[PDB]
This record gives sequence, structure tokens and C-alpha cells, in this order.
Amino acid sequence: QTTTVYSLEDLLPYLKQDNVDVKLAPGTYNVNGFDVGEDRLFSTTPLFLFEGSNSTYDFTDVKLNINTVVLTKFGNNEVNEIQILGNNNVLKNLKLEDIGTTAPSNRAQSIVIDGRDNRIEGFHLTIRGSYPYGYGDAFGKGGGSVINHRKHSGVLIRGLRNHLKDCTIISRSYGHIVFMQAASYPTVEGCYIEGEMRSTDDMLAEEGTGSPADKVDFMTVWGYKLPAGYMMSLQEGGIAAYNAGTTYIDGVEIQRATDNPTVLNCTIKNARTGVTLAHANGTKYVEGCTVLGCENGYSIGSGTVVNCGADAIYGPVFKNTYGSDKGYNADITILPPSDAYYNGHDAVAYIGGSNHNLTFRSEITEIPSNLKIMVSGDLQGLRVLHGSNPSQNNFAGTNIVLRNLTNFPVDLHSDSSNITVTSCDTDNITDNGTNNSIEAIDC
Repeated sequence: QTTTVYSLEDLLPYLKQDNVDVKLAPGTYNVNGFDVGEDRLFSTTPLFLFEGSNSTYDFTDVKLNINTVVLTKFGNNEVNEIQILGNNNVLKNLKLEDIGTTAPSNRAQSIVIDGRDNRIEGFHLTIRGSYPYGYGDAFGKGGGSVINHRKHSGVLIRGLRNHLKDCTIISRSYGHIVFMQAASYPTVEGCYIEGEMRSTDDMLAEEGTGSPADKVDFMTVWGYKLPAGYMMSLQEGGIAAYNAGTTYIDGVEIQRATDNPTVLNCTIKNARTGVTLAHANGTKYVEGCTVLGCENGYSIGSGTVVNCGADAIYGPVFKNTYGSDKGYNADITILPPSDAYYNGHDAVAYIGGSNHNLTFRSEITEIPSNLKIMVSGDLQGLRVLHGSNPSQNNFAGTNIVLRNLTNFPVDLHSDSSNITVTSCDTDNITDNGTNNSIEAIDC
């Protein structure tokens, strides 16, 4: 029943059909600029548009090389390499690599998952080609940028009950690695997700070169000159959910927030955030995850983070996003450093909002003097200085259980109230709050 094809040309008609079982034969397939045009292999974008439903596509031992010049061959329009519009499809085992670093004319996504009940499993994706590449989001990630951007993100999960499973996603592009827009019940499971980092000090060393950042005197979109002493991802979110998107399911165009996301047994390295789901609605659940060398570890707003780890070399392992955060329950291990420390945020965690139950565990004995668990206060976060992003900083925390099974110090700010703290040591706890309880635990 499986049909095997031996070229991209013979693959494309099956994408339009329902209930097919198709295999693209092992080999290397190249997509170049000359493959785009009216009489060419790819006359439209998305390049591979999966419109059928109830189909299975096997890409075992397939290497698909897409030249990044293709991101410029469709005018000033978004280019998606793969988009799934149908339902109940399974795509497996493709190795997809962007060749070169040519930026999109507008913007690009490697994979977009619409429809419902689709699964992409076992893919190996390498994302390349974006502008500007080397500043993270310092000079703009949305409208009103200081340096105008041509972003290129990895996997965009939308639709309903769509599933990214056992994939490796490597990004060397300015964009999210895995993100969700208008996705209901998305699941990310068993994935390895990886960006790369650059220090703000290395960016500031562009002074006098005539670089794009040098020409704006390093004035960030946050309203201040780029501060020294931070490590930034060149990517955006590793696994990030946003509240405003459009998706299509069964011909219906839907504009909604992401809801009910689940993230299981993923490892996320060198992204702006490990897992951020604060903007998603419904039930948020994160379990078994490992976050290494990200600017922020876990920020889900409300829900459960359990049996998860993060190191603190570049930023806090935990952050409450807003003072509106309620019901965030977490059990997070602060992992040994994956690399040298370079944490300009002066915090291992920033806690606020209300009715949280937070446990931190760690075997670390070598504690950098600037790292502390903060409950309320003025976070020295890269994007929240000098009143920038004001709702994400300087807010109160009330009625929170904090179980500090670590050697990290704790600072309870004046805006903290009714914090129930238990800690291995109470001598390194500063309490300036109201009606807080501090009790010692024996290891």
C-alpha cells in the first residue's frame, strides 16, 4: 500500500490527496533558486503544502537541502518550506537543512502546522537565513524596530491537537525555534532544540565599525543603550506560546490565543527562553524538561512545571511573567552550569503574583555572589531595566509557598507578603516583606 517516489517532482501531487501512504526514497534532494518559477518545480509558496488528510509520509534517510535564496524568490511575501493544512497526517524522519544564510525578502518559517491531529516526528531541522543575525531582539522583534528585520523561525505549531515528537531543531537564524500561535492542545514531546549565544559585550565591541548597531549608537528597542554584561541568544523562544495568531482548520479561519499546551521531555539549549507559555490559556503542563544556557528557564504563568531542570549561567531558571500570575506550581532543579557563568540578571529566580507553590532543588555548592532567589523587587533583567516592559518587573508577591532546597540566598522584597519559606539555611535570607514566615529545613 505504500507508494515510493524517487523525485520531488513525483512527490508533489500526493500532497493534494487524502488517505495516501507515500515514501520518498533515501537520497539527497536539492532545492535551488532555479527550481522556483511558473514552469519550475515550485511555482508557489509554501513549497510543500500538505492539503490532504489521513496521509502518512516517510522521509527516512532523505536529506532535503533548501538553498536560502529560495526565501527571496516569491516577492515581498512570507515563505514557508512546509505547511500542513489537512488533518490526521503523519510526517516522519526528514532531515531538512537550509543552505547558506540568505535572508528572506519578508520573513520565513520552516514548518507551519495547521489543521488538526497532525504529527511530525523524527525530523532533523537546521534553520538558516535571517536579518539582522547577531543581535537577538535588541533592535526589534515586532513593529517599530530600531533595525528592521527579516525573521526566519523554525516550527510554528497552530491548529488543534498538533504534535511535534522526537525532533531535533537546530537554529542559526533570528526567529523562534519552536513556537505556538492559535494552537489548541499542542504537544511538544522529546525534542532537542538548540540555538547559539553572543554576549552584549561582543556586540558593544562593534563601536566604530559602522555596523547596523553602531549606526544607532546601540540604542535598543527597550529604550536604553545596550547594557554590557549579558549573554543573549541569537534566536527567540525555544518553546514559546503567543496569545495572538490565526489558524485554519477544515476551512475555518480562526483567530485565537494558544490554549492547553503540553511540553514533555524536551531539552532546550541557548535560546531566549526555554519554555514560556504565560500567554497561553487553559491548562499548561511541562514535565521532564532540561533547559541549558537560556536567558530564561521556565515562565508558564500558571499551571505545572514538574521534574524539570535548568542551569543559571545566563539568566534565571524561573520567572513569574506578571503580577497577575496565579497558581504557578513548580518543582525545578537548578542544574550544574553547562558552561561558564555570564548572568547579568543578578537572579536565579524572580517570583511574584499570588498563590504559587514553588520548590527549587540543587546540589550546587559554588554560588556566584550575584545570584539569588528574588520574591518581588527590581529585577536587573536585560529587557526590564529603566521601566522597560513595566508589567514584567517590580510587582508584588502574595500567598506563595517557597521551598528552597538549595544553597541559593533568598531576598524577600518589601512588596512581598505572606510568603511561606522553608530553606536549607535561613542565615542567607533577607526579609523586608510583610508577614512572611522563614523556617529552616535540615538538608
